[PDB]
Amino acid sequence: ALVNNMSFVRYKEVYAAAAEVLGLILRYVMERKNILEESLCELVAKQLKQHQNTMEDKFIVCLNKVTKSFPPLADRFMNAVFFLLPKFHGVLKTLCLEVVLCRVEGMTELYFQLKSKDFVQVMRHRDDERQKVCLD
Amino acid sequence: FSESLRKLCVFKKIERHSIHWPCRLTIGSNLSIRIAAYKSILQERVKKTWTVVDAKTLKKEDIQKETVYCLNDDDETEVLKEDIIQGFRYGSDIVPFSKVDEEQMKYKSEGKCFSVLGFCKSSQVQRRFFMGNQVLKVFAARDDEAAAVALSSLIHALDDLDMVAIVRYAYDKRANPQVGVAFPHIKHNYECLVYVQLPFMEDLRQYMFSSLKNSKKYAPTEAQLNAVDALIDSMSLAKKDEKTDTLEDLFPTTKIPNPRFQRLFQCLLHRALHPREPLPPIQQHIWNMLNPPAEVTTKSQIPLSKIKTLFPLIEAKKKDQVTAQEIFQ
Amino acid sequence: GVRCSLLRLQETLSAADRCGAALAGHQLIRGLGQECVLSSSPAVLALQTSLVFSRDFGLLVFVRKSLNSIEFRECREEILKFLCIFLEKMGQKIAPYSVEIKNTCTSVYTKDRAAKCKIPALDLLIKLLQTFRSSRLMDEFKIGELFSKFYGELALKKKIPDTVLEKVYELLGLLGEVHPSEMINNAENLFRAFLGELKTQMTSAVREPKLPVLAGCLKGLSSLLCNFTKSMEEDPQTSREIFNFVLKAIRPQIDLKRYAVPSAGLRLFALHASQFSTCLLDNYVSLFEVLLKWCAHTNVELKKAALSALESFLKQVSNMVAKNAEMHKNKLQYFMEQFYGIIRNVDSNNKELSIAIRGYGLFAGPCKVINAKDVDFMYVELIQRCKQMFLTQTDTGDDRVYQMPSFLQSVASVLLYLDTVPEVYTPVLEHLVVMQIDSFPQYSPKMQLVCCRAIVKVFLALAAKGPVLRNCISTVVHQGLIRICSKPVVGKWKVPTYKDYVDLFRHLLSSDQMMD
Amino acid sequence: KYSGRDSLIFLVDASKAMFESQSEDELTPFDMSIQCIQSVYISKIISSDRDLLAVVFYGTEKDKNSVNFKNIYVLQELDNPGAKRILELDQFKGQQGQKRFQDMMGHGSDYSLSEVLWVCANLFSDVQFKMSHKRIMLFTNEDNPHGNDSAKASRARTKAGDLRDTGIFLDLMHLKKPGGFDISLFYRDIISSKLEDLLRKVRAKETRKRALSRLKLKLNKDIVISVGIYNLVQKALKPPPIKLYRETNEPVKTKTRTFNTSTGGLLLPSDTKRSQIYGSRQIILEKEETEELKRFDDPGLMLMGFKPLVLLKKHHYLRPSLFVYPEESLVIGSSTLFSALLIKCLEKEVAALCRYTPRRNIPPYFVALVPQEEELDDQKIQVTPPGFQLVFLPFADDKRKMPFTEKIMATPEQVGKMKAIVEKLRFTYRSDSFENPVLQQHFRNLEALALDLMEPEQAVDLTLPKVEAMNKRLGSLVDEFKELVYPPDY
DNA sequence: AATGTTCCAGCGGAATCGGCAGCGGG
DNA sequence: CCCGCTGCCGATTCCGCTGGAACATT
Repeated sequence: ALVNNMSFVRYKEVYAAAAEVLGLILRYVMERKNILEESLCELVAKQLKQHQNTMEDKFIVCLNKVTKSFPPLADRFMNAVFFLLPKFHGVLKTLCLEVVLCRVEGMTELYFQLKSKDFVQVMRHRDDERQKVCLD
Repeated sequence: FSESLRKLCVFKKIERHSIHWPCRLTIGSNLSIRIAAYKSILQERVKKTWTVVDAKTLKKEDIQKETVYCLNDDDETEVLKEDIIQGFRYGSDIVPFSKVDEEQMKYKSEGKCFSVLGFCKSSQVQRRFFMGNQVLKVFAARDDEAAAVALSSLIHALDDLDMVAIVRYAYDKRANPQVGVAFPHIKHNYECLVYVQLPFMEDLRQYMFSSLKNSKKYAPTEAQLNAVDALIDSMSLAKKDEKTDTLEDLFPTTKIPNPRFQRLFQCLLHRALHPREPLPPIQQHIWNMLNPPAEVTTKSQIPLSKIKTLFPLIEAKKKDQVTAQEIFQ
Repeated sequence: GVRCSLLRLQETLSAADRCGAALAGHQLIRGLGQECVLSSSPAVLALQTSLVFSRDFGLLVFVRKSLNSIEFRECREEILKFLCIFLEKMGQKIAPYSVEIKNTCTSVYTKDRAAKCKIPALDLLIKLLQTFRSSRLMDEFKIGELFSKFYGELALKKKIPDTVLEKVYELLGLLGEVHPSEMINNAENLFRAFLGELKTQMTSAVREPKLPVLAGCLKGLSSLLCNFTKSMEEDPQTSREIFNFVLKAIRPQIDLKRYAVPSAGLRLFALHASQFSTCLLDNYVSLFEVLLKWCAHTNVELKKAALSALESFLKQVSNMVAKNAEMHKNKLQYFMEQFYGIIRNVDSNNKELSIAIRGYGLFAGPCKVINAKDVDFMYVELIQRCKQMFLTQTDTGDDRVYQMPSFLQSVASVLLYLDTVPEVYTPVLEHLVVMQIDSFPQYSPKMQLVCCRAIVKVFLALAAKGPVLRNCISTVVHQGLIRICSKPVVGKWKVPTYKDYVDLFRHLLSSDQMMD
Repeated sequence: KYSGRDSLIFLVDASKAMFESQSEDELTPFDMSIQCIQSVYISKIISSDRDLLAVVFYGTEKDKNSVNFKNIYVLQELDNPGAKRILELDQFKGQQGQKRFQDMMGHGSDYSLSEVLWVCANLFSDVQFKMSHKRIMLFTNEDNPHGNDSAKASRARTKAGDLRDTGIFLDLMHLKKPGGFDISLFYRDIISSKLEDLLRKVRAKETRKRALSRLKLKLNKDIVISVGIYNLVQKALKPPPIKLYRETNEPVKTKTRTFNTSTGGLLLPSDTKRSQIYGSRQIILEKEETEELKRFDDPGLMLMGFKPLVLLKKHHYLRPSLFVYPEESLVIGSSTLFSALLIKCLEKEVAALCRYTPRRNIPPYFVALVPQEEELDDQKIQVTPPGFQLVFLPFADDKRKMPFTEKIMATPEQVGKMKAIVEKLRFTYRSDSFENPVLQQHFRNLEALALDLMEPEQAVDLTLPKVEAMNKRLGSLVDEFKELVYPPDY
C-alpha cells in the first residue's frame, strides 16, 4: 500500500512524496541491514518498471526522487535512463542527468554511453541548472 | 389525416418507375440472362443548391468567385492553370505526371458487366459488410421472357438453399468495378434478385475491443439484468394481435418521410410568404411523427426509474455546447 | 558573446542534418537573445543592436533565408518573440531598422504556415506600429498596401487559426488608429468588416462563439474609432450597432471565465462612451448595474478597465443631462439615490465609496438646474462630511486617507457651479487642500496621479471665482511649503523628508496642461 | 497510444555466407534480404507512411554510426519511407548490386553482435516521436556469431535482454542456408522461414483506430451512457491529387475568393446571402439561416424502443453500418448498462431502435442497434467484437417503387439443374482478398512513376471471373439448360 | 437527363502544449 | 499590491469522414 500510491500519478505531493519517502525508507533498511531490503527494492522497481514504458515523465520524476536518497536502485534503470535521455527537454533532462550523476562511479564506460547520447551539445544548452549537473 | 400526414400516401402513382439498367447475367462464359436492374432503396437528397447572391441587390450574376493558385514566394507570384500538373503524395515526396499519364495508365473496366464470381452458401455475407450507397433489384427482360423464367429458376435454386451469389457489377466503362452479393428474397407479388455492394480487402478494418463477457470490473448484477429485462419488455415496439398468431410492426420507421426536406419546405414557404418574419418553429406534427406512441412511454417510466435508481452512478457530466445566440442574451 | 553565436546560427542553416541543426540553432537564438536583453550599457547595447540587425549575418537575414524550411519554424518563432522583447527594451532607436523588421514580419506571415509563427510576427508588427506612432517612418511603412494585403487576408484566405484572426483584426484597427491619413479612403469598408464579423460571433444561433476573434475584433474596433468617429450626431445607424455589440459583450451573460471579451468591450466603452451617447441614456439603469458589478469582480485587469468605463459612463451621462436637466430629472433622482445608497452602506470597499462621491460631485452640476439651491446644500453637506473625517477623525488611528482625493475632486466639481461661496467654509477647504498636499507621500504610485489631479482641479475651481478666493491659492500654497519645509532631513509606516513632494509640485506647476 | 508510430530497424548479415549462393544459381541470401526490405518499403510507403524504417549493415569493413564502432554501417537512420531510400537500396539488387555493395563498404570482418545491438538501441533512442512498437528484423543465416568466443556471446545475450527491457523486441528470420528450415538455432533466449508474406502479403492497406463519434445514448429522460460510434468498414479511396507547379514541382498554394459586385472589390463572407429561385420568385435567406433550418436534436442516440431482429427486413440498406461500443471515460458506469443491454437483447433477440444525430446541426435519422455477440476460440479468433451494429433505417423516400408488374414462374425442374450448377460452383466466399483493381493499379502506377523503373506492373484482378475455369468445371450441362424448353425458334 | 466520380468544404477525435486564472507566500 | 507556482483548459495540428456542389458521360 505504501508503494502503490506512487502509481497515483495526479498530484506531485502524492506520488513524488511517496517516492521521496520510499527512498528514505529503503536507504534506512539498507543501512540498518535487514532482510526486508531486497523485497522492498524489488517491489519499488516493480512500479518503476510499470511507469518506465507508459509514462516516461512520471517514471523519471519518481526515479529521481528515490535515487535522491538511494542511488543503488538506479543500477537496474540506468539503461532505461540512457534510452530516455535524448527524448527529454527542460527540467526532465536535468532530472535524468542527476539520476545518471548518482551512479557515475562504477559505470564501466559511461563515455560511449554519454557521447552516444550527444553529451557535448547538451552541455552547451542555455540553462545554469543543467550545465552545472553536466559539469558535475 | 393522421397517417396521411405521417406517410407518403398522399403521393401515389405519380412518381414513375425510376430507370431500368440493361445488362446480362453471365455465369462463366456461356450462360447469359438478359436482365434489367432497377435502382431501389437509395439515399435521397434535395435537388436544389443554395445559390450565393450578394446582399442588397440579390443578383447571382453580380458576383463571381475566382480561384488563383499563386506560389509560396515572398510575394504571391501567381501562376496560371496551364502551368499546373497534379501530383500525388508518395512517402515524403510528391510525384508529378498529372493527368494525361494517369488517363493512359489508369485501370480500364472493360465496359459494364454483371458477371457471377461463384456462390457462397452460408452467412459468409452478413449484413454488417454491405458497403453500398444503394440497393439494386434485378428482375428480368420482357419480349420472349426466356430470361425471366431462367432467372426464376436461378432465384428458386438460390432461396430453396441458403445460397447467395457473388457478382462483379459495373455500371459502365467509366464506373469503377465493384463486387457484391445477390440476395434470393421471399416475395409473392414478384420475385427479384437483390444486389448490394461488398467490401474490398482494403476497405474493412480490424479493430480490437476489450470483451465485456469476461469482464470483472463491469460484471452486471442479476438485479440489473432483470431490471433491463423489464425495461425491454415494457418498451417493445412489436406485437402479436388480430388473432393471427403473427408479429406486427408498431412504429414503422421505414414508413415516415424524411423530416429534413419537409421542414425545409415549410421554412421556404414561410419565408416566401412573410419575408420579414424570422424562422418558424418546427411543426408539432413533425415531432409527433418522430416519436414512439404514448403507450410504450407510459409502460416504460416505471422500469426506467428502476434502472435509474438501481444501476450504478451515471456520474460524469462536464460538457456543454452553448451557442453564441444564447451566450449573449 | 554575440556574433560568435550569430555566425554559428548562420552556418547552421547550410549544415546538413536539419532538425538536428535546428536544435542547435534554437539554443543559439535563445542564448543570444538572453545575452542581449540583460545587457544594459549603451555602447555594448548599441553594438548588439547593430549585430542583431546586420545585413550579412543577423537575425532578420536568418529569418528570411530559413523561410522555405519547416525544420526551423521554432527558431523563427523564437526570433520573432525575442524581437518583441527587444523592441520593448529599446525605443525609437530601432527606428533605422524598423522597415526592415516590418518587411520581415510581413514575409513571415505570408510564407510560414504555423499559427505559432504567424502570431509572433503579427504581434511584432503591431508593436512596431505602436512604437512609432507619430514619426517619419509611418509614411515609409507602406500602410496603404499593408492594409490592402491584410484586408485581402480576410477574404482571399479560408479558415485561419483565429489566434491570427484576432491579431489581424486588431492590426486592421491599429492601421486606422495610427497614420489615419492613408486609411481615409478604406476605413468605411473596414468598419463594415468589423460590424460583419462581430455580428456573427455574437449573434450566431448555430455555432459556439470564437472568443479570441471577439477580443481581436473589439480591440480593432476600439482602435479604428479614433480618428474615425462614429457619433450618433451624424451616424445614428452604425453607432447604435456598435453600442449594442459592446453592451452584449460587457453585460453579465452565463458566468464566463477567460475574461477577454468583457474586458475589451468595456475598454472600448471607457474610450468612446461620448461617441455613442443617446443609447447611453436609454440604458442607464442596466448599464450602471453591470458596471458596478464588474467593478467588484476582483480580477486585477478587469476591475481597472471596469472602473474606467464607469468613470466615462458617469461623466457622459452627467454632461448629457446637464444640457437638458428638466425631462431627465428622473435619472438625476435615480443616480442620487444610488450614490446615497452606496454612502449609507457600511462597506469596506473604498473604491465604490470613491466612485459614489465622485459621481455625486459630477451630478452636482445638473442638480442646480432643477433647484439652484441643492448645489448650495451640497458643498455644505460635502464640506461638513469631509471635515468630520479628514480633519478631526483619528489623526493617525485609521487608514482612510485613500478616499481623500475623491472627496476633494467632488468638492471642486461642486463649488464650480455655485455662486456666492458661503465664505465661512473657505478656511476649512483651505485646510483640506493643505492636508492633502501634506499627505501626498502617504499614497502609493498610480494613486499619486489622481490626487494631483484632484488638487489641480480644486485650484482651477476656486481660481475662476474672483481675486478674493485667488488669495486662498496663495495661502494654501504657502501653507503647503510651510509644512513640507518643516520636516527633518538627515505594521510600520514611513516618514517623508522633502523628496516625496517633488513630483507633486512638478505635476502641479508644469504638467497640468496635458492633464487639465 | 493513437499517435504512436511504429518503428522497424533492418539488421542484415554481410559477413561471408550471403555473397555465395550455396552452390546454386537461384538467389544469394543477401539478395533475398534486399528483396525483402524492398518489399517492406514499397508496402509501408502506401500502407503506413508514418512509421519509421531503418537499414543497418553489420559485418562490413568500413563503418558509419553515431558511436563509431567498427564494422557497423547504418545505411539509413530511421525515418519515414520514401522513393529515395527505396532506390538507394535498389542499387544493391542482383549480382551487380552485390559487387556494388562489395565496393562501397565491403563485406567480411569480425562483427561483435553486441556493438550492433547497441547501435540499434541508439537509433531507436535518437528519435523524437512516440513509438508504439520497437522491432528489429535480423536478417542472418549464421548460428554462432560466437564460434570462437564466449565472452562475446555473454555480452550479446546481456545486451539483448538490455534491449528487451526497454521494449525493443528482436525477431529473427533466418535466410535458409541450404534452402530449407532444418538449421534449428538455439537462440530462443534472444528472440521473442515465415517470409513469403513479407515478400508480398499486403499490396495496399491503411492503419488507424479512432472513435469517429463520442455520443450519449440517453434512455429518454436522464439515463445517459457515453458511447463511441466506430467505423468497422469504410470504403477507402485513392488519395487526393496535389496541385503542383510545372517548372519546379512545388505545391502551388491555391486561394479562392469572391468579388466584383460589378465594381471589383473583395466581398467579405458577410455581404452575401443564399437564394433559391423557385418557379418565378426568388427566396433569400442568410448563411446561418440556411445552416439552422436543418436542426432537430442534440448529437446523440435516443431510444425509440425495441423491436425483435426479425421484422427489420435485411434489404433495407442505404448506409454502411457503424459499431456502437461503450465509452466510460465521459460518463462513468456506462459499460455496465451497455453489457446488460447487450446480454438481454441477445437473449431476447431484440434490437434497440434509436434516433441518431452524429453532428451538432444535422437532421435526425432512424437507426437500429442490432446486438452482435463477440466470437472467439482457443486459437483466439477475434473477428467480431461485442457491442451493437448501427443499421441505418430508410425513411420513406429513400425507398423507391419499381415496375413490379411482372410475375412469371419457372417449372420445378430447371431449379434442379440450376442447383446442379450452383453446388458445382459453390465456394467459400472469403476472409479477405478482393482488393480494388482501380486502387491497386493506381498504387502500382504511382510506384512506377516514383521509382521510374521499367514500366508499371499490371495488378492481377482478383475480381475478374475465371471464365474458362467455370466453363470447364460445368462441362456439358449449361447447354442442356439453354435448350430444354426454349429454343431460339428463329 | 440519370448517374457516378471528382472536388471542395466542414466537423470532430486525439494529442500536445502553452498560458490563463486562481491560489498561497512574501 | 506583489510574487510564484501548478493545475487545467483552451486552441492548434493532424487526420478522417461526410456532405454538398460540380463535373463529365449515353
